Amino acid sequence: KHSLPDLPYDYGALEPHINAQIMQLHHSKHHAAYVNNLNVTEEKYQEALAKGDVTAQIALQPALKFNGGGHINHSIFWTNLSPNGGGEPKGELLEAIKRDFGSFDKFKEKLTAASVGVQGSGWGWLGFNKERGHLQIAACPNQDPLQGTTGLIPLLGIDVWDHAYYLQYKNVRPDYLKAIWNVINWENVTERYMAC
Amino acid sequence: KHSLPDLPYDYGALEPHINAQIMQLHHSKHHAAYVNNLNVTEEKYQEALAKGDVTAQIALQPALKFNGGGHINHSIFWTNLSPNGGGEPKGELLEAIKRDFGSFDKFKEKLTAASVGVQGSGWGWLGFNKERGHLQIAACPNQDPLQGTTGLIPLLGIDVWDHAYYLQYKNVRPDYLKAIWNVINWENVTERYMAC
Amino acid sequence: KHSLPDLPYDYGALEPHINAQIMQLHHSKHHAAYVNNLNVTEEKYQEALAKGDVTAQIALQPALKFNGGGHINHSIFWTNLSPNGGGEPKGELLEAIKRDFGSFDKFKEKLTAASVGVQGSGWGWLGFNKERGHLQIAACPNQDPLQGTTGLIPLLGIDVWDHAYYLQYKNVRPDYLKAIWNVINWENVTERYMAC
Amino acid sequence: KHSLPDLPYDYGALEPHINAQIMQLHHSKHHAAYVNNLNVTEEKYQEALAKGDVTAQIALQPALKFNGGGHINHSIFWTNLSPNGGGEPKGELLEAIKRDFGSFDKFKEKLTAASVGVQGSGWGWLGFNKERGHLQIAACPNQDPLQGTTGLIPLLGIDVWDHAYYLQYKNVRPDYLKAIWNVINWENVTERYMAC
Ligand SMILES: [Mn+2]
Ligand SMILES: [Mn+2]
Ligand SMILES: [Mn+2]
Ligand SMILES: [Mn+2]
Repeated sequence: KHSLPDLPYDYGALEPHINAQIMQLHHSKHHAAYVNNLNVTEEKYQEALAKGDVTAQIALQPALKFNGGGHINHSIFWTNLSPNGGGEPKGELLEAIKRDFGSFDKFKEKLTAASVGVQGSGWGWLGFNKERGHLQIAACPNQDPLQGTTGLIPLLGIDVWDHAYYLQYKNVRPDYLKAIWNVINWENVTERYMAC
Repeated sequence: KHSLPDLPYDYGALEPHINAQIMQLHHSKHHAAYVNNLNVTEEKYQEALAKGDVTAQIALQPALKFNGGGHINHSIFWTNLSPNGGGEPKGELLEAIKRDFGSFDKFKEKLTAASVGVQGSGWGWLGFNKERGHLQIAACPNQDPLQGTTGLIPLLGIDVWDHAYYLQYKNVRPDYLKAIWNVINWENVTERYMAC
Repeated sequence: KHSLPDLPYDYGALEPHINAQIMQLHHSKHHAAYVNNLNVTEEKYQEALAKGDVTAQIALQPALKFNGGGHINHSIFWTNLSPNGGGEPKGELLEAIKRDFGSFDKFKEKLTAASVGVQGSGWGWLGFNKERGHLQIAACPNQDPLQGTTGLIPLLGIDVWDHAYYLQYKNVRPDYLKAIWNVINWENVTERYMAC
Repeated sequence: KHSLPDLPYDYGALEPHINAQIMQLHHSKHHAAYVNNLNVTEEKYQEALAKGDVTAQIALQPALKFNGGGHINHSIFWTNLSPNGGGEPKGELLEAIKRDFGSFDKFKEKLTAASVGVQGSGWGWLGFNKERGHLQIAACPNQDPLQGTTGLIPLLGIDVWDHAYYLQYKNVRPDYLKAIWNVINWENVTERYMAC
């Protein structure tokens, strides 16, 4: 059984960068739905698997990836943000960024370009490539999780689904990206990085 | 050269079903961007084609489909709505619907299910299948146009991208679908149907 | 657990339309591989599912659909062929065909066109639309199974992967299609149809 | 206008690694088809573009990518092979390889794994990442060209469509991969690399 994780702060904690209304809808409505739908889908899949019903297993793939991915992506997202975030990262994460992207500002531009360039709904990802041993930026459509579809280990995710910024920034996705840098929890990104 | 078409009514004409703010953003910002980006992309494609640069032609495919599709989809959408719409269609369109879906209410359920079931951004379409000679419902991802990708002739389109309802209905997509039936321009759908 | 099904005839029973070498490789090598990889994939999915590992489940989807689909498609294919097949169908099936495609000739023309037009590897399908209650033609890429991805019930499948004809007909897919009509088991197709 | 390129050697020059029959069919039949269909598709796209027909342009995308990609991929492939090829690369290329993949052996191991793992028809590519300045391995489905869809610059391509080996190696793709290393034109690969 999967559960909706509690937010590490108060819905209004990210203001004025991300207003309380968005945080509340995004977490208590959108994320909750994914978790609920995921549990329903997993139960159906278990039955199909027990019966060896391959057709049913393949028919359920879209619902599982969408809801399972929705749950995974958001759980990481909440930990990537903090009312005490912002600024730049330090330690070896910082040097990894300089080494792989040239500079922190260059990295920001790269991830911002990837995020803003998503057609429709999606996510912009900084991830870690275990095979090559370096940082890598990637964009994923809809709710397709980073690791499950690309193999990259997620470090920092940026949700560019409209439900993440439209109420406040409307059609100006770049304004949203500009504001989010102020609440990035770099200690969390560093932990995730040191883990892999 | 492609142009942003004028709306056949006043931004506030669809209230209280679709508020003026959404209509204004959707038309003057979102649709305008698609048209502008389409013209820029078409010009690049013409140059690539003149030079026989196949790589450049393939690299531009996503931008052309997204913006070209955005322009096509919305141009039809505006004509599908009307402050004097609502109710049910009459004439042979109505009997085609009864014949292919059983009843008008059944048709509404079918198209509503298709529209609400879109994962991420997309469109719900009632179209005409010229090969088989009957009505057909289809859902398209993001801005993928109906005819260009499926061959079906579009009759009525329902935009389920968040920029079409979120400001007003938030995460409750079903409430939006419920309201839109009140402003469907059936005379336009009938014209499109009689044309094919 | 899934098993490679035994054939209702010997490998050379369909000559000269489809030679023995192709039948032997297709069944003992290609289908066998799918069955083996499918068993391994379900095994892993069972472990991932028991541990609630959503990432692992999503990572396994491509393999499950490809090998699971391979097993489903070929299992049906073998029954669709017969050393004493060929000719035309009779009864309700022949009636449904004339009604949905005009005539047996047009149906054949349509299925052939759908099969030859597949870009790369895939399958051409005559299917049954349970929702609309009519016959329908569809093409699927690689091993994507008909019912699992489109909802249509499979009645007759034409494998257009190179391993189904290349040794005998080389690049001339049209010659392959022309020949296969001589070994279609209409009795089995009729059976599948009546079950709808 | 696009033309079928003449080969720098005769069809049987690569034996016994790749037999003459395969080379003849692959070049005079498969590549020829792509070139012919590509010319027809560009012709139609030019008409659609002049009339501002966005629907037609989008409908033509699948054909342009498939045949255009087919032409691009095979044109490069022929230059990647040589009757006096084989062995290992030298100079900067060999340096870059060891640096990005540990050693020539690991690189070979990686490219082989990527090529054999392709589900259905496709290509395994050694490419150059102009943005990151390092070598990269990638696999592409059907005829999707490397640069047009991933941005990577192609250096070496391995065609894993059945029409490239089936007549000789049947279902044993690994045997095909093992053999092709004996006819790789490292001189041409080095040339493409130095051009970056
Ligand atoms: Mn979200
Ligand atoms: Mn819209
Ligand atoms: Mn097969
Ligand atoms: Mn080839």
